[PDB]
Amino acid sequence: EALGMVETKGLTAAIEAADAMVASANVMLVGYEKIGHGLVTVIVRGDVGAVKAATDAGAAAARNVGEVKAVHVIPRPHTDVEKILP
Amino acid sequence: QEALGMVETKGLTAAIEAADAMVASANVMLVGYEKIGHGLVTVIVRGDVGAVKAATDAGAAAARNVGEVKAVHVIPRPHTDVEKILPKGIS
Amino acid sequence: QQEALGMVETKGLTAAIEAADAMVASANVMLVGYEKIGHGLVTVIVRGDVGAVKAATDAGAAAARNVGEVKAVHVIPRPHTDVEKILPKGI
Amino acid sequence: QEALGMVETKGLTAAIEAADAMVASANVMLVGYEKIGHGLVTVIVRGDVGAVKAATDAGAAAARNVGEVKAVHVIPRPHTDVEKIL
Amino acid sequence: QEALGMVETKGLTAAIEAADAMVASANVMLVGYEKIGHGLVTVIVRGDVGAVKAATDAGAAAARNVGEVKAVHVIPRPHTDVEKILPK
Amino acid sequence: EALGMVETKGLTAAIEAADAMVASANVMLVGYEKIGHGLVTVIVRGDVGAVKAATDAGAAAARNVGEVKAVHVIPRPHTDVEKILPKGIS
Ligand SMILES: [K+]
Repeated sequence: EALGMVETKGLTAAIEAADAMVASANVMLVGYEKIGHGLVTVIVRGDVGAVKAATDAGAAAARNVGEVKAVHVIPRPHTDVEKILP
Repeated sequence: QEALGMVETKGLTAAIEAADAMVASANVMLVGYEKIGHGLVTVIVRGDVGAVKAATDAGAAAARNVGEVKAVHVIPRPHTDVEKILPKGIS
Repeated sequence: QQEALGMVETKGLTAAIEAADAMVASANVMLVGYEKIGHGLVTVIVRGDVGAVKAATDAGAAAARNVGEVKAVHVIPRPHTDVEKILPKGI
Repeated sequence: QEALGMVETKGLTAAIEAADAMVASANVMLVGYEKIGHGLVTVIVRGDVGAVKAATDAGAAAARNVGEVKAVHVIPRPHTDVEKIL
Repeated sequence: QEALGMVETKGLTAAIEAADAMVASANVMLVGYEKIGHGLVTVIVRGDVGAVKAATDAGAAAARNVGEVKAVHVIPRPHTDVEKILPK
Repeated sequence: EALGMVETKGLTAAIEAADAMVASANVMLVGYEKIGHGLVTVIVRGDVGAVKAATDAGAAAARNVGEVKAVHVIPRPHTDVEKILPKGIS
C-alpha cells in the first residue's frame, strides 16, 4: 500500500484535507501528527492511484482554508517507515 | 454525521471568546480546543449543520475583536465518523 | 450578580503570576487557573461578578505590564449554569 | 504567607545557573522550574521576603552571565490563590 | 564500526521521506523520530559507517525535494552502547 | 558532582554534543531537555575536570553541526544535582 501526506499550516486546513481525502472509499485515514509551528500532517494509505488522487484533493481543499506546506506520495514505503507512523 | 465548526485563532484568549459566542449563539456542543504551536489555538464544535454554521459565524465575529482569527470553516457532513475525522485527545 | 470570566494573556510566566496575584487581591474574584499554549504564551483565568472581574483584569494587566509583556486582556460575561464549561480541560 | 521569588530566563542553562545561585543561601527553598515555550524557563523560590529578594537578585546576576534574563520579580505577600499555579 | 545517522527537517512530510529513502538506499535500521517543537523533526538510523553515510546522503537528497532540511549528520560510534546517547 | 550543559538550536547538534561529551571525558549523560524555540539542552555530570573538558568538546563539536546558544559548567552545585535539575530529565 502507498502512503500519502498532506501537511498544512493550521489544524482547520488539516481537518478539511482529511475529510476530502477519506471521502473516497478505498482511502484509509492513518491519522494526524502535530510537530509545532502550526504544522499538522494528515496521513493516509491505499492503492497508489487512490492515494495520488486523494492527496491532490486534500491539498486542493486545504489550500482554500489555510496554507499547504507539503504534499507527497510514497507509492511503495520501505517497511521500517511504519514505526514512525501513528 | 453531525457538522463540525472550527475557529482558529492566534492566542488562547481569542479562542475562548470564540467558544463562548459559538455555544451561546446556537445548539452546538463544544468538542474542545487544540493547540498546534506558533501560538495557534483551534476551537471545535459539533451539531446540526444550521446551528454549526450560525455558531461558527458568531465565533469568528466575536474573536476578531479580541485577537487574530486565522481560519474559519464548517464541514457540513463529515465523510468518516465525526470521532474518526477528529484528532485524538480533543474531546 | 451575573458571573464573568476574566483573562489576562502574557508572553512570559512571571508576568502571568503577577497578573494572577493582582487579580485575586480583591476578595471578589476567584482564580480559575493558568493555561499554556507554547510560544511563551500563558493565560490566567479568573471568575466572579462582572464588575469585579472587569476591575480585577484591569488591575492584573496593569501589574503584569510592569513585569513583562501583556498580549491580551478580556472579560466574558457568562450564563448562570456551567460558567466554566467553555474552558479548556486542565485549568 | 511566604514570599515568592521568580527569575525567568531565555534558556534552560541560564535558569539552572540562576537556580543554583538562589539555593546557595540556606533559608531559600527552590519550588521548581516551569517551561512555557519560546525558550523561556522560570525558576521559583520561596522564603522570607528579605531572603527571597537577595536570592532573586543573585539568581538574576548569575543567570545574565550565561544567557538572557527575561524577568525578575518578588511578591512579598502572595495571595493564597496563587499557590494553585505554582 | 557502528554509526548513528540523522536527518533533521522543518516539516514532518520531509522527515518521513528522509526516513523512507534512508532505509531504502542502504543497510541501515530506522531507530525512530524525535520532535522538539517549532516544526523540527529528527529521523535517526543505525548501521555500519559506510551504510549510514550512504543512507543519510540519500535521505537528505530526497527530503530536500519535499520540504526543508535543517541538518544532516553522521556519528561514528563505539562498539558497545551505540544508542546510549539518544534521547528516551 | 559537577554539572555540564550545552544548549543548541536543533536536536542534531545536541546529539553530536552529547557524543563528543561522553567520548572526550569521564562524564555521564543526564538527559536532554526541550524548552521551545527549537532549543535543546544537553546535560552531563561528572568530576569538574571531566565536565569542563566534556562541555568544551561538546560545544566545539556541536558548532560544526548547528548553532550553540549556551555552554556552561557548574563545578559545585549547592544543593545535590538531583535537587537543582528539572523533574524528568534523568
Ligand atoms: K486538482
